[PDB]
Parts: sequence; C-alpha cells; structure tokens
Amino acid sequence: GSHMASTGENVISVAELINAMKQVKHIPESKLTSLAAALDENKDGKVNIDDLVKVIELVDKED
Ligand SMILES: [Ca+2]
Repeated sequence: GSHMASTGENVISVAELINAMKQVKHIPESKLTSLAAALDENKDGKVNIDDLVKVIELVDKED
C-alpha cells in the first residue's frame, strides 16, 4: 500500500513525465513511458515525483 514516495514528495503523471523528459531531454520515449509505468506502482497513470528523483539518484550510482 503506502510504500512509494514516503518522503512526502509530490506526484506527476506518467504522460506528463514522459512529455517533460521528451521536451527537456531527447531520450527514447519508449524508456520514458516504460520507466514511468514501472514507477507507477498502481499502474494508474500517475507517478510520484519522488520516484523520478530516486530513480535518478539510483541511476546516478556508478558501478
Ligand atoms: Ca500511481
């Protein structure tokens, strides 16, 4: 249930997230929508902004 964005952070939608990254970046939208839908725990079309920041923080980690 209540597990994601427990930081108390805002929420954006999948389409707006893909759109934002589609216009503020030029990465393959396939990944954009897939990642948003993967972060979309409820599969509702809405994704926590926390998820974006945490996924970037996690992707930021070099290996
Ligand atoms: Ca959701």
